[PDB]
Amino acid sequence: ENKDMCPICKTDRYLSPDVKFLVNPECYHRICESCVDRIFSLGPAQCPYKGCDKILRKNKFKTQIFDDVEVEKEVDIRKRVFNVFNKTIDDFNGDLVEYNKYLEEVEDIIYKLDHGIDVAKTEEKLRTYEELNKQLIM
Amino acid sequence: YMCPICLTKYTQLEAVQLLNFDRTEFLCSLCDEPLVEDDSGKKNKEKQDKLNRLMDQIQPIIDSLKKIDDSRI
Amino acid sequence: MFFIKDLSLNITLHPSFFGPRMKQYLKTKLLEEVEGSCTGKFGYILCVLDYDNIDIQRGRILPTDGSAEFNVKYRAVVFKPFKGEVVDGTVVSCSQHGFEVQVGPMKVFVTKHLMPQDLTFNAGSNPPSYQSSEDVITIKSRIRVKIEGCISQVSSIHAIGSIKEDYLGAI
Amino acid sequence: AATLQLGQEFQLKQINHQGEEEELIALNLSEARLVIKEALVERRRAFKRSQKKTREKELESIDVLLEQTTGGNNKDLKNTMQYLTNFSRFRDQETVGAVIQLLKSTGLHPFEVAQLGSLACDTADEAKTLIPSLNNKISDDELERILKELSNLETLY
Amino acid sequence: PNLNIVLTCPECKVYPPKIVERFSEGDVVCALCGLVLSDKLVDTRSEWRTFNPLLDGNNLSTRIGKGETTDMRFTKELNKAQGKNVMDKKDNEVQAAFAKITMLCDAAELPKIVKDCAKEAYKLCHDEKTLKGKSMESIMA
Ligand SMILES: [Zn+2]
Ligand SMILES: [Zn+2]
Ligand SMILES: [Zn+2]
Ligand SMILES: [Zn+2]
Repeated sequence: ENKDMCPICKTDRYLSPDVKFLVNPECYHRICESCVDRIFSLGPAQCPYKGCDKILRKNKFKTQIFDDVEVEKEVDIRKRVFNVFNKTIDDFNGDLVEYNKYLEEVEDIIYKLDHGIDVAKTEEKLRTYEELNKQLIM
Repeated sequence: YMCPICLTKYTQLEAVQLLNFDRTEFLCSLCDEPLVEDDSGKKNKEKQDKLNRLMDQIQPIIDSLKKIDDSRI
Repeated sequence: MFFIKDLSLNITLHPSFFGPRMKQYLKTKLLEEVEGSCTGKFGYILCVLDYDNIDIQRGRILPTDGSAEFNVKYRAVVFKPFKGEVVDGTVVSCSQHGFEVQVGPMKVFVTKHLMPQDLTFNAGSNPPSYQSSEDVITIKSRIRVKIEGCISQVSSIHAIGSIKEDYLGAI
Repeated sequence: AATLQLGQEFQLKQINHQGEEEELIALNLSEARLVIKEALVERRRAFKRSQKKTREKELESIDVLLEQTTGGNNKDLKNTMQYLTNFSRFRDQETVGAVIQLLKSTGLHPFEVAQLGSLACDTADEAKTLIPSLNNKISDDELERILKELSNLETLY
Repeated sequence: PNLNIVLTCPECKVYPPKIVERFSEGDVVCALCGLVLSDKLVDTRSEWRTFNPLLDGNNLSTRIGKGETTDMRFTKELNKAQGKNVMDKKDNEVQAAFAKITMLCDAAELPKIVKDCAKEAYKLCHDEKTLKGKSMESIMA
């Protein structure tokens, strides 16, 4: 937060926190404009956010401004899952139990995705997304 | 570039004027003795750390200043 | 570049060449040391026109060496390079710091720090040549070349160009 | 520099050998191809006058002929030429004289149109890319109408 | 780079330079082959005939004074001031010991030679933490 907002500018709340601390949809990290720009400009290099080695991508970042990254992961994961499972049957005929259960199943992957317990079911959730994406293509 | 013998600085262009068809490397006009490259961006990195260090030093100062700037007292 | 021009020359006759066909020797000395030679003030004197109306107006004798001399006001053609203009060229020689475009009478060698980032050197090429994202800057390749530094010393020029702007590259 | 800043010996305002002014004289390497071969052909029959008391093979056959009419140390010239024929895409002299009829009926700088005559351009920004100095002096539609004229005027041999 | 010239015959190239010197008419001639090499050989002798760097080394300064077209003020300022630029040099303790032995070698009549060596050695060391003072006298002794 006020003590971790970048590899470079970790303390940025009182350093005019107007510059953008982007999460790469694959970084989930607080990267001040200096480092994140430095990175995607050269390209997908890691954001050195506190020993980090995860590739701060090229210009594919999203916006997450300090939204409790446990939520930012929980928010970024749910939308893609809710997009991968976009409308797998939820209003095909108007059912409320199955749709909500399918909904109760829908974000249960996201809750698992936001958790990633011992991951072997999150991988199973990914195969469902590929199955959901394969079903979407057809 | 430079020359490292008579220690006079050189470059791409002045010296490519001096390249010879029978040669791959730029001799020196002065000592007739081929050159070497010269510069180092290390100092820019050295300057990057100093601004990093100064901002870390100056944040509590600019915390208080802006906090003082509310009532101009 | 190619321009056409009026040039004056002050030529000197050692006296033993005061046979009346000196004029031919004037026309001789003019021709055989103007063609294909160079200046730094006008560049490469490629060729000379109007050999029949040659100004050989008047001449003077120097108080030493007794040698009569003349000012031959003559028109020829001049290769005169400048900076910043695109010009084609077919490379001839490759080295490590870039490659050598045969531009007309000149061999403009372009630098790798004048090549853009896409094109690099494959030494494994033979003839050694440059392989880019899209095309190859070979020797025999016709390249579109702009001039960046065109060093003209009196009787001696050499020039530097880069394709790093557009509608450039191998053609 | 490209910025139409050529030296004083290459201003527009230059004097003849008879002390009188003239716009600068600047050709494309295609027309400047033509004058040399004909002019050096003046020399050669004239060399053989006082002596009385597709194309590229045409090209070098002469570049031996004027070679042997010259002293020989000028292999560089027949380089200059051999450069040209590759990069000189004009033939049929009147066209080039008429090309200029078009290029001069503008009142443009000859350096440009001669450089225009030196280039196989296609379109506006291309022309303005290759020559910055033809980025704004004119309306490019003129440049454009010319270019397609020029691009099909291209005598392909 | 050494910025040198080695003198050498262009029409012999036979050997390291085996020539002779024609001072009295100013040329060097290829002793073997007979060709002059250089010319306008300047006087190298009448040069000195007109007129302490082993001690003083490299520094420069001058002895100066009052004129005929002058008043006692300019005499006085160049008396005080030409004492003001001697502290730039410890060489007051370099020069004065000279002046000391200068006085002294005189006083006991010593020749020029004794003095110069007795000057020269004074340049040699002139100091060390080992010497560390030592009275500035017993050293001069
Ligand atoms: Zn930072
Ligand atoms: Zn991150
Ligand atoms: Zn040197
Ligand atoms: Zn000799």
